[PDB]
Amino acid sequence: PPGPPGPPGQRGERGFPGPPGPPGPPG
Amino acid sequence: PPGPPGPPGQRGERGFPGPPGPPGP
Amino acid sequence: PPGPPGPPGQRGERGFPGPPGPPGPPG
Repeated sequence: PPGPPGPPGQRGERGFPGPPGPPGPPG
Repeated sequence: PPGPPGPPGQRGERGFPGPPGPPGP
Repeated sequence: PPGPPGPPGQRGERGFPGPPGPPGPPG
């Protein structure tokens, strides 16, 4: 018979960091 | 015969927050 | 006997990009 199904793939790499935050409050 | 390929891996974890924004005008 | 185990799954896709950072410092 056909062999067992292969093991599940590894979890992908972590996503990239997000964009810079909103500009600070005007003094 | 060999088994079929395993399922694709889960999507990676979401990235970390970005850096603090630029200083006030 | 049953065949050899299947190939491993492909590694997952990269995660989604992160959220925006905190708001900037004041003036």
